[PDB]
Amino acid sequence: TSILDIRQGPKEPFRDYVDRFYKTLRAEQASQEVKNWMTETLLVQNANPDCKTILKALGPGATLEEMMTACQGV
Amino acid sequence: TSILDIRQGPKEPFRDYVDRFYKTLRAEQASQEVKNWMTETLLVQNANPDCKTILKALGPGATLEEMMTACQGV
Amino acid sequence: TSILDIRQGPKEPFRDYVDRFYKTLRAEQASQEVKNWMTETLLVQNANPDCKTILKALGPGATLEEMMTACQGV
Amino acid sequence: PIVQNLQGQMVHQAISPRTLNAWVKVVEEKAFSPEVIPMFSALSEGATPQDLNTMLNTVGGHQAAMQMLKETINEEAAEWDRLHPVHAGPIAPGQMREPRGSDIAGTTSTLQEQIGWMTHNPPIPVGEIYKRWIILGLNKIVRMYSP
Amino acid sequence: PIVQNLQGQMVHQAISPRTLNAWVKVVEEKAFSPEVIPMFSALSEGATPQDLNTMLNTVGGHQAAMQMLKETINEEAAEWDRLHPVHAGPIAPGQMREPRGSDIAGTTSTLQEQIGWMTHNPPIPVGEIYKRWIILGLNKIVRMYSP
Amino acid sequence: PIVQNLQGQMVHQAISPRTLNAWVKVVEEKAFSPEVIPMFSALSEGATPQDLNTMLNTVGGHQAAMQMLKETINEEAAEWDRLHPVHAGPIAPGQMREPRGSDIAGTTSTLQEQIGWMTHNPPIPVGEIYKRWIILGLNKIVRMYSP
Repeated sequence: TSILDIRQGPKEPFRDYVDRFYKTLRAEQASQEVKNWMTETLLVQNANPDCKTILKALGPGATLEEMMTACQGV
Repeated sequence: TSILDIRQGPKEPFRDYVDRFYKTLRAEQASQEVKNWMTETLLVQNANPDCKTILKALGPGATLEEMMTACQGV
Repeated sequence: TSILDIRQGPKEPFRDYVDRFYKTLRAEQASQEVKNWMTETLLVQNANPDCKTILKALGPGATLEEMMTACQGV
Repeated sequence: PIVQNLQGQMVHQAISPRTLNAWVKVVEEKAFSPEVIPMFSALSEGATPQDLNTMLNTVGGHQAAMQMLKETINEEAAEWDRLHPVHAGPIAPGQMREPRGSDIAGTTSTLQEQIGWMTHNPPIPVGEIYKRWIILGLNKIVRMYSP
Repeated sequence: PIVQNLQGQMVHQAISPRTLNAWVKVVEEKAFSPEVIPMFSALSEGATPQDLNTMLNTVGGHQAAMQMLKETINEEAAEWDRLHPVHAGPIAPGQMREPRGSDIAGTTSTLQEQIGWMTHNPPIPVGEIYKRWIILGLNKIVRMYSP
Repeated sequence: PIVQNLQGQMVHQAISPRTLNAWVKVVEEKAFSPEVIPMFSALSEGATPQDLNTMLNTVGGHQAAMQMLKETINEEAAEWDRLHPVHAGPIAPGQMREPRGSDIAGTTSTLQEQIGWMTHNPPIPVGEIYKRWIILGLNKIVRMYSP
């Protein structure tokens, strides 16, 4: 399965999705800079509308514990 | 079972067939040159029409990762 | 069970019978020459008519891989 | 493998059965998963080419992958021979011969020869060259066997 | 087997029960499968003829194959005797006797004799000669037992 | 058992629990099957009479066979005493006593006595004499317990 095919379900907790992401990211062998680009970009983009909304409110500069606690009720 | 009796099913993934081939090839003890001849020849010949068609389009010079990714949807 | 009581069924593969024979032969403690005599003699004698027929066509001088491949379809 | 003895020299010692079986069990359980590569790397510590063919030859199953790896090992070996040409003139009596791709793959070399190269001064890391080919070929497999 | 001791000499040590049992378990699980041959080869490292008959005699089941192997071992042994004739005149007091097919098969030789031949200088590899016969006979079996 | 120590002497060491348990497990699984005899033979390498009674006494089940064996061991022992008469006159201060059937069976001898006989020069193989009686009695059992 390709990294672009990794997406969050409509009922799937973000948490279970983030695990899937760094597992597939774990099978990507690209430069770190590209993998940083993938992190800030693709993760949020394939996140579900309800959490996506939430993550837009965190702004930039956000870290994984704060994202992970931010989308917990969703 | 003989190597000539190894053939791909009409619904069987190529992949499962290629595994069967190098297992039976693993029980053949012939010179390497003969076993090379068997590789390029018999594998494609007993491959199913849908994949067979696919493999004809790869042309010669093809390697196993490219054959294996080529017949994946079939 | 005695070695004379070892016989091939009417539907039993020879192979399964030959296994039984060298297991029981494995519990006989007689001189090697006697055990050679038992091998060429008793094995064929208690073999079923269909395979027995087959084994008669191999003639003498025959070895176990050739007997075992000879009575395979029977 | 080639290990250091108490006396302070490098000597060959055989690999252990529950090490062997641990290699088997990893492959049984985690197949093509990435954790196989660090795992391999740890269990290949101080290992010979000969021991590395032993580990590859003792696999059961996944024969399409095993063939892809073989063919990668030979390609990487062909590439070793290409990049490193044979050296000028006859081999010196005082010296031992330079390896080829097939000596690195363990095929054309004997154990005592594999111990000569590694234990000698300077030492040559023919394990680590095969190890990269194995890891490289492991990447090929992992990338393919991703679904 | 005959192993090297800490002191730096080759001495005999017995084979281990969980080694024995690992040999048993391989045969139980993988029967005639090809992985049995590298497996055998690893577990036969430094092994005597005597230990090799022990391993063959401790099999249960697959008696048709066990008989085919025996008969291959004797054929290969008959062939050893044919190819290598006995040597000229009486045996020297200063020397030890050349092996026959049956000494290689372990049958006519004693352990101390098997240790004499292997530990002595030059050493003779009577294990490796039996090993090829076993591997050859293993090919015969594998080829037959293919379906 | 009596094993060789690093220093280069023969000393007694105890047999291991997973060796003991492996003896138990063989008997559990393969009962009277012939593979039991090579198996026994390997696990009895360097063993004392005392250790051999330990192995026989630790059996559970198959008590008809265990009694038949006992009675074979005593018959073979009675036969030892018959064939080898006691020697002329009193025992020398400088020497140690010749064994009887019951010393071979371990019954009338102590461990230190069993170590005296085996470690002394010439050594006497009281293990191997009991071993044949065990193997002989094993044949009796195997032949009977064939169906």
